[PDB]
Amino acid sequence: LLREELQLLQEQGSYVGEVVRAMDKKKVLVKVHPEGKFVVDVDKNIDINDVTPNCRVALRNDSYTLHKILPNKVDPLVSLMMVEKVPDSTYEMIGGLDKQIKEIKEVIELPVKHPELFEALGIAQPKGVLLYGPPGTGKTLLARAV
Amino acid sequence: LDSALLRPGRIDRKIEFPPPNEEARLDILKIHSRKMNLTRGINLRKIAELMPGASGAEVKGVCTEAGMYALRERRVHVTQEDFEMAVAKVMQKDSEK
Amino acid sequence: EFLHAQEEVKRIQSIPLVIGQFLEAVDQNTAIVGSTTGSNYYVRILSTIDRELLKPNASVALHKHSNALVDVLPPEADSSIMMLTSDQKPDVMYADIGGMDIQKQEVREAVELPLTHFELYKQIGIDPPRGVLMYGPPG
Amino acid sequence: DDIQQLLKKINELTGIKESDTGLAPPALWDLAADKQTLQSEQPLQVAR
Amino acid sequence: ASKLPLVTPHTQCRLKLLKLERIKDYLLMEEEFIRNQEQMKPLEEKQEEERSKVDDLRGTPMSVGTLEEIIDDNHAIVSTSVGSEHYVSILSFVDKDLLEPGCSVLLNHKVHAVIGVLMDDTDPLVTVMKVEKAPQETYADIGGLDNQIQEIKESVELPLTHPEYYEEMGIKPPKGVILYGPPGTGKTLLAKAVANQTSATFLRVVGSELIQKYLGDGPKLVRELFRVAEEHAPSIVFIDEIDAIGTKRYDSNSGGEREIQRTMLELLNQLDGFDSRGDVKVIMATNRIETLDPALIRPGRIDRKIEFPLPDEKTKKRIFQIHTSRMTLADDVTLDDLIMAKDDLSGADIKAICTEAGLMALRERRMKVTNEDFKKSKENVLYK
Amino acid sequence: PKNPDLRIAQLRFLLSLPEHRGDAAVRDELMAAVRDNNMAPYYEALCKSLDWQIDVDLLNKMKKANEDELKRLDEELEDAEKNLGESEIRDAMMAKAEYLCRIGDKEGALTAFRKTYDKTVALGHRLDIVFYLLRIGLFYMDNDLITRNTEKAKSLIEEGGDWDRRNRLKVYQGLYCVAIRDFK
Ligand SMILES: Nc1ncnc2c1ncn2[C@@H]1O[C@H](COP(=O)(O)OP(=O)(O)OP(=O)(O)O)[C@@H](O)[C@H]1O
Ligand SMILES: Nc1ncnc2c1ncn2[C@@H]1O[C@H](COP(=O)(O)OP(=O)(O)OP(=O)(O)O)[C@@H](O)[C@H]1O
Ligand SMILES: Nc1ncnc2c1ncn2[C@@H]1O[C@H](COP(=O)(O)OP(=O)(O)O)[C@@H](O)[C@H]1O
Ligand SMILES: [Mg+2]
Repeated sequence: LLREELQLLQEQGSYVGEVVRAMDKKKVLVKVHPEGKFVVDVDKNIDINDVTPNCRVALRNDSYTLHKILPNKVDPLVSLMMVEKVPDSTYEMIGGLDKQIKEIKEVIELPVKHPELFEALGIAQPKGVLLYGPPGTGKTLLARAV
Repeated sequence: LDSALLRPGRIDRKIEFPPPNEEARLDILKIHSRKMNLTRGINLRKIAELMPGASGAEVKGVCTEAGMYALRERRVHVTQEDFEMAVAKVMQKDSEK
Repeated sequence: EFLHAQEEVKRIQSIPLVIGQFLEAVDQNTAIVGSTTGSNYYVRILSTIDRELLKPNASVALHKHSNALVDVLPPEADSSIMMLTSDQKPDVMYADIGGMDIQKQEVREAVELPLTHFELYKQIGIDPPRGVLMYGPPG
Repeated sequence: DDIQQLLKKINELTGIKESDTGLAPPALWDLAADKQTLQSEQPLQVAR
Repeated sequence: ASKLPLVTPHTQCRLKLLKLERIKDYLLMEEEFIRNQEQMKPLEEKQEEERSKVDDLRGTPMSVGTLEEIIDDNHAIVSTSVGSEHYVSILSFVDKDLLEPGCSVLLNHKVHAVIGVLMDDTDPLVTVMKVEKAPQETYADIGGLDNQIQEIKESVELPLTHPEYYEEMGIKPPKGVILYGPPGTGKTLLAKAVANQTSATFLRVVGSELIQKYLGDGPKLVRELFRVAEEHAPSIVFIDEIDAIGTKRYDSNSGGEREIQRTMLELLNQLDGFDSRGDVKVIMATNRIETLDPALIRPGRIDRKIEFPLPDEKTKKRIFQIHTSRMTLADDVTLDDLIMAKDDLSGADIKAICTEAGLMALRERRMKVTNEDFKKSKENVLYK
Repeated sequence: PKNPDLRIAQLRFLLSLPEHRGDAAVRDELMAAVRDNNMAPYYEALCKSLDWQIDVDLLNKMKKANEDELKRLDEELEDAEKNLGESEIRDAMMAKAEYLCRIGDKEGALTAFRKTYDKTVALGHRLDIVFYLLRIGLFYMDNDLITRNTEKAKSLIEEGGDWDRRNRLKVYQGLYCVAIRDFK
């Protein structure tokens, strides 16, 4: 195994790609970093349902044959909240807003755990919440908390 | 705001958030006082009574700042007179414009 | 015999070593880097590199043709090297700034006092500031 | 129904099928079958 | 596949017998003209051999290019992904048609010659502005109006479902439909039942979201909007709250009111252009009918003008019966006391009082709604 | 509740180990024992005590009062789940399971505490539950069980400073280090 590395280390590098979506006859559509989209094939050890849209891949460079699925990258929302960096909160840091907790649970908490409970009354579920008052009163930590 | 946003069928619930009273200025000092290295005997009730209801953000604005007093006199335990040394400064900024 | 082959593998290093940067690895001893040419690659290693010397931002080494991992590098930055400290201070004293008693003491609280007395901020636990923004009218 | 189905049972034997990603019908292209495959490609340049 | 469109008959007719037996003539005679192919000259399979001959012409590195012009003798200038364009030739399996300037194509890796064309994954904006499913219940949900329902079915539904009445008359349907009145009167709620009723492709846009921050992106959004509206088939375009383009000024728009103005010029074109318009119906709604340009309100651009009055009290009780249909109404309540609570209450006011009264029941975990829930419900909803 | 619960075990020491001094300790220890619903921890202390022949009705009124708190939990678990709060079954017995910790033995404590440990997503309840497991870990001298929830405890104080949950905790490690002969 040590001796083989003198010979095998004589190959080229493998490109990285990005599957947009697959099409007919064992082929996919893959873009590079700053290099245009290519309609390439797949190798025999790769399944089409295993090929997910919006996923990186390893690619060979000589014939642009598919090599291996690159783990993952990001959601377009995980990066978003990562940029925003909201102060994550909980009930254990609420200072004396206990009736307002009970008010927001009726609007938000109930039509998640028990949506049928409103069809027991035949009314539609609420959609919009307005929180008002002076700044510095717990709005952001409350909405983050719920 | 908009009267079209004040259509009664539009908004489902509006919730008011008052500034805290003497009862609700105490517990934000209580939860906020968790991560500080204190000194036994503080009487947080008096400290909550020294603030006549600014908001829930001046609670952290005082009690985070009180560690700078114990640190600038090189303590390892935050004492009660740091807090009354802080309320008259942050509330001086309440007295600023 | 294994000591003979042990030195033999480093011939790929030479001088023209690819200057990339480590990003991650799929598995044991096969990784993914990004070159200084602008593109990324799925590369192999050389076995004698201590893998525990990896993953901050230290620039790795790549072969210019076969393009695999060659050698780990000490860090480099061209920008402003390190402020060469001899003819680099602008020799302004604290006494040269008159009338800034609040802000001169206050930036001392935030910058070099956690630098020196770290365990007071650690022991009281008051979360010393990461960065600082300063502004105002010019001059 | 058997003759409307037998329509499909021989039109699959003709070759119009394999719904493409941008190909021609398989009878349409036979100009470039043997001559222009090695004539419109191998002598021909790009001429950018 | 589009073999014979004569599917009239609708009984046991001999024409049906002899015509299907003459399809049996073109298929029995010429299935005996299908046998002989590989019997005489095998020479290949032709099911995959010539197919893999094309697939051995074209390489696996299929670069994706872009059209910008066509010269007919199978060579054209195509755009690379870099931008450095070429003057390559065009193959014979390219089915010389689905080729428009701007189309995504498939090129060679070596000489970049035009190998194939590419199906377009469209643009997300169509899925954004396109309503997928039926929103809610039918016109029986509405109640009390009953006059302009015949008007909207008159201008929209009846031209679609019955293309006989206009042809026996020798006439065309009216073009533009506009809806106006007080707010909360059910203007959007009617379009909900229209989106239930129709089978045409339905588009919906708010008049607030027309405006932009860049210059001309408004009128360009109009042009591609009516492009999307035409390029399907029979379609209905709905515009909500078009006074908001003229009332509110925002500082995101770099141009002032003389950019909104030019957007109104482009839309003013797109209602009554000289071009062949097609089967695109336009339904609009606002509450400030007096503010906008009367040049857009002229007959020819909008033909039908529909006002929604306030609900009279006998229609109010019907709306109460609607929004209190499937709820467990305790017999404590009298709806007639709830009628004259507000002299000019909208239909949204009734539904808001009902839903908030249900919220007051669910505060106390009950199943029925009592009278005091309405008594403090009108205080909560109305008086603030 | 577990806040006066160390004086109980110290007075069990005061009952058992001074042999001549075992009269006022079994008087005041009974004064605390056959009230406040205590059932389990004094049968063998009754064996080390005298006969106390008619304790049957004394046990019956208190297993009955224990049955009252058990059956009102059994009246709470189905109303709590009908319109759910923050798992209000485990929110009721996350407070009354310490009552079951004093009154019952450690089992109805432990399955309800490791039960409710997964309920609250912040440590403001969790670390107090772990403090309760520490305090009963002293009571049954659970010298192996204290080693777990000491480290599992200390794994929570790093987020935040929590000095009423660290300096208070140092009292527990100090009483353990003086329980064992680790004076320095
Ligand atoms: N004690 C002082 N306080 C304020 N200004 C002073 C003081 N001593 C000298 N100055 C003058 O003020 C100027 C401060 O220079 P500096 O470049 O820091 O200004 P600045 O606040 O950075 O404004 P700018 O960003 O426009 O340069 C100096 O040019 C100096 O002449
Ligand atoms: N005549 C009516 N009968 C029953 N319900 C009604 C009636 N009018 C309005 N509603 C209810 O009130 C709500 C609001 O109505 P709608 O959205 O049509 O108001 P609108 O006039 O379109 O407001 P805008 O056009 O300013 O957005 C609807 O969800 C609908 O259920
Ligand atoms: N009830 C409370 N308990 C603890 N901290 C609070 C409370 N209310 C407000 N705060 C403090 O205020 C901050 C959150 O402010 P908030 O009012 O949620 O944001 P905004 O000012 O945007 O509404 C937190 O960092 C917190 O320290
Ligand atoms: Mg509306």
